[PDB]
Amino acid sequence: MRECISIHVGQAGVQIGNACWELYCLEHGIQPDGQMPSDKTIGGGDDSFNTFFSETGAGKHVPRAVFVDLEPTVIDEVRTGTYRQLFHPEQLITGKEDAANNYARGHYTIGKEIIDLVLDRIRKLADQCTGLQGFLVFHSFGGGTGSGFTSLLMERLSVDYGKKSKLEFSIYPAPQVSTAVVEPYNSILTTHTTLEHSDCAFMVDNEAIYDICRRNLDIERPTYTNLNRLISQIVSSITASLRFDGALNVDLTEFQTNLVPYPRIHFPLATYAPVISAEKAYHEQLSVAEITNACFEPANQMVKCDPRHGKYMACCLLYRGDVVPKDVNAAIATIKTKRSIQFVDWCPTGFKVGINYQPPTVVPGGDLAKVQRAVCMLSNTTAIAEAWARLDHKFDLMYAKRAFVHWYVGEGMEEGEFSEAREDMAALEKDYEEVGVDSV
Amino acid sequence: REIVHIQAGQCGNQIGAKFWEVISDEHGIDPTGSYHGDSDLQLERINVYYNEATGNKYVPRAILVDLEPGTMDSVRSGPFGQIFRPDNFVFGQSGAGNNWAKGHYTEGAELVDSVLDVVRKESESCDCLQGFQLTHSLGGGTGSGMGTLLISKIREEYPDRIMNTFSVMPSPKVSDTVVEPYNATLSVHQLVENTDETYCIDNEALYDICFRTLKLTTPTYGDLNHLVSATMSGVTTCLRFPGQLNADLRKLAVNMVPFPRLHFFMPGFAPLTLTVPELTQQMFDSKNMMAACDPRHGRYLTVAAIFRGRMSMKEVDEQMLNVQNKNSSYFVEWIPNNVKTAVCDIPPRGLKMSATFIGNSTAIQELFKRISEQFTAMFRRKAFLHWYTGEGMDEMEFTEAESNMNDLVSEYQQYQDATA
Amino acid sequence: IQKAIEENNNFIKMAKEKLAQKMESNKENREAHLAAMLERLQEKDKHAEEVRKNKELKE
Ligand SMILES: C/C=C/[C@H](O)[C@H](C(=O)OC)[C@@H]1C\C=C/C=C/C=C/c2nc(co2)C(=O)O[C@H]([C@@H](C(=O)OC)[C@@H](O)/C=C/C)C\C=C/C=C/C=C/c2nc(co2)C(=O)O1
Ligand SMILES: Nc1nc2c(ncn2[C@@H]2O[C@H](COP(=O)(O)OP(=O)(O)OP(=O)(O)O)[C@@H](O)[C@H]2O)c(=O)[nH]1
Ligand SMILES: Nc1nc2c(ncn2[C@@H]2O[C@H](COP(=O)(O)OP(=O)(O)O)[C@@H](O)[C@H]2O)c(=O)[nH]1
Ligand SMILES: [Ca+2]
Ligand SMILES: [Mg+2]
Ligand SMILES: [Mg+2]
Repeated sequence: MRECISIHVGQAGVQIGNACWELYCLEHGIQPDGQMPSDKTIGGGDDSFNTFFSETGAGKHVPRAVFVDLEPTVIDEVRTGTYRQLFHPEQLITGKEDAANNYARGHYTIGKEIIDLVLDRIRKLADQCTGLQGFLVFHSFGGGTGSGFTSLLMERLSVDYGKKSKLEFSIYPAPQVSTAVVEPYNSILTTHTTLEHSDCAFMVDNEAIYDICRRNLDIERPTYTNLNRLISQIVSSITASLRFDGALNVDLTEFQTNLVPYPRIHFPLATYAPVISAEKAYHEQLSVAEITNACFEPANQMVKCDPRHGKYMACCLLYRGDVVPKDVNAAIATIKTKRSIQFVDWCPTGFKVGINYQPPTVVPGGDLAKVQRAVCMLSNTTAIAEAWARLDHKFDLMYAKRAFVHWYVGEGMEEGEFSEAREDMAALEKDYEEVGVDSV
Repeated sequence: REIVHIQAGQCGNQIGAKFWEVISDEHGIDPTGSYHGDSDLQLERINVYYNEATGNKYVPRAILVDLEPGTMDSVRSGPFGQIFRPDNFVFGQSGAGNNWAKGHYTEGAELVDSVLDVVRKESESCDCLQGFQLTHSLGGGTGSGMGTLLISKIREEYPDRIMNTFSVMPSPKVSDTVVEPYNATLSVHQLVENTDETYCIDNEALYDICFRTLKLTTPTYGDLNHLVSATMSGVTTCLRFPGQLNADLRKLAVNMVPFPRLHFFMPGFAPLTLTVPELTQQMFDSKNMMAACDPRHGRYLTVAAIFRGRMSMKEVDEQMLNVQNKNSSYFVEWIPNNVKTAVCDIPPRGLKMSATFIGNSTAIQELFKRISEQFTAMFRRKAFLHWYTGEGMDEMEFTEAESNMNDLVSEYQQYQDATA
Repeated sequence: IQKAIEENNNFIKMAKEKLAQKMESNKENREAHLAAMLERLQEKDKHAEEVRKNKELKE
């Protein structure tokens, strides 16, 4: 029970899905054919890994996932890849013509042709669940499918599943790997449209991941494969509480209660450590205190911003590996006295801690060293509004001259949707300012 | 994602033939349509320009058009003449005589329906039709007149498809025909309204490159086409090989066309006959532009850069950043990150590494001003208008084309003067 | 508990209605843009007929 369905939309969402499910299979000892020798209950089970994997009578462990893209190139590689036996053909849904980096085509012109089929396939997975908990939606902000189709899907899911929880893993655009000039447009449009349909969204700044791969792993020009394999570790740390169980394990929903003080303030900042190469991890062991202290170095964040210049509304530490509370408490106490950790006056300043004893895993032939203990910090800080600010400024520069707007109007959209979406972002920036002001 | 190629007129068929020779060599296709390559990257996106037939034959998805058979008869006798589909040859006999009215309203209007039949035949069998790319000149009659007629008629049956044109701009340094400023202005009047992206192949820039750079006393049309084929191969690299950026005609247009009328691109190529910094510097140099325009006399709206060969992508990223910082004044501030770069490992024939430049610069008005200057010199005295009114046109239509092209220049200047 | 049911139902209703409004307005706008595009092209054909007719009359 407590099943979670993952939906991977567009190239970014799909290619990150490949990294996450490969990593999941390695963590649970699942082979590319879906067989899991350690699973003695054939055909079914109530174990913790069953929240993400269903079981067939033949002992195959099948991801509770759907891959959707409006063109077949990316998903065809899954249909012929190493883990092709892992998914039933109906879980991999493809179109023919993509959205051409145009939100309108993803949400309307092209997307409306496949939205019913996608919902039907999602329904087939939900019907296999005894107690469905919610959805995990992986997508980019910049692409026309990741933005336009995801928004359409989130709207439809709210209708077909009420207020059942929906979490996002969103790829924030970066110029080093971006492929369209209109990505600021697609970003503001999809964020506005999904804001009321998402309960919690983890943004990933490609530039932040790009810099971490260059700085901490000595990769001259990181590729999507480099970025996705790092992203999968953060995703794994966040979902580990759902896929494993332990005494000191803390469910993600319990962190979610602390992370979302208001519905619109549901964008936690993720920070992961240690990200280190094998050459530098040799004969160097990073303790609990060292990886915890790295969580407060802005260079290790998934989104580029300065929490030192903001206020905390929540701080969560998700440890995995050889970690005991004694070491954690000592590391936190040392950090409180040597860091710029300012909370808003209406929030308790405690740190919520979870520990999953299952050690971190690495994909073979990867760049990340295999370490005995890792940590992901989920903090709610007003500083993440800087990510909205930078993106809103790019939007304002182009929209003041209506640059490229005809591509959206030609597909049926109106300027009113642009101004309406941008105004919602302005209110969101103002919302993050209000929550940081001291009380009367 | 299939593309339908169309070549019309003398210029269109000559540069179209060279284009198919170059990419067939790159993809390992022989004059018989057989594949004898050594890399699977040559076949991954072979369907964009080639149809597969019996015996693993690859037939170009090309349509050859002309109002006179001679130019097309030479194509069938050329190196890859037998690779083209014989039924895709659609030619007349009366000819155009460098008369835009004959190609657009009279003789071409009779032959246009027989061309459309070949378009529908090719387009019907497309799994997912991208659109159409046209090769022609604007200073003739068939390519300028019937070529713009075909664009309108094709857009009527495929309004949701991309229309791309490789347009050759007339230059007195290459052709002495005097009615070319008329044919060019009338064509530009049509291209502004019915094409999504147009590569400006300026013969004046081709001549100046062959003469000044390549040191050619008397540049032949074969010399100019050597630059055209190399340019056409570069601007289509992102379409013909597995790539992330501008992989199809619509995604290219979305990144390159901020305003629908401003879709006239400035091509560039390097080297013209070497390190990555040098390639990047020459690529943004006015002497390497296939349009006779100085980019430092205007501002870039959008730019697409394609590097080919084995090189350091880290170095390419550093140099492309370096040229944008040292020349920030020539990039509009109100379009952030308007320069996109792609890298293809497969270099062109006979080169270790190359670079192709696709720019949407407000300085392209220098090219439209030159034609406008040559146009008004003849139109203010109503010279040679009987060749057009005799076919049914009126002076009003000539004035509309004049004003519409003058409006295009005013709009290019408008966004050049715009500030953040 | 009745209030919680009503609020969840009203949220589903508003979302369902908001979306059908957008998808219909988008369909009408796109069709109108295409209809205008074709109408202009169809006026070029009418002009081409007048041009060929104008040539027939001169002779
Ligand atoms: C008699 C002159 C003798 C001279 O001492 C001398 C020469 O000849 O001995 C060697 C030079 C030779 C140097 C250069 C040549 C230049 C050619 C220019 C050219 N321009 C057109 C055609 O040639 C054109 O534009 O003609 C159109 C037709 C066409 O284009 O089809 C061929 C028609 O169909 C298209 C209608 C839209 C009708 C419309 C207008 C024609 C204007 C005439 C120009 C002209 N200049 C010379 C000779 O004629 C000249 O200066 O010649
Ligand atoms: N981290 C990461 N980002 C990616 C990946 N693939 C694409 N992106 C980013 O996603 C954005 C482009 O959106 P895409 O997902 O490629 O486009 P799409 O969702 O397929 O939508 P369309 O192709 O336009 O129909 C850019 O900002 C890319 O940098 C990936 O594998 N990993
Ligand atoms: N670059 C290039 N330009 C050409 C070629 N042939 C003709 N032109 C140009 O095309 C213009 C004349 O148009 P043309 O194609 O010959 O007339 P058409 O047969 O009616 O299309 C002149 O300005 C020439 O400079 C060629 O092979 N290469
Ligand atoms: Ca089991
Ligand atoms: Mg895509
Ligand atoms: Mg000629």
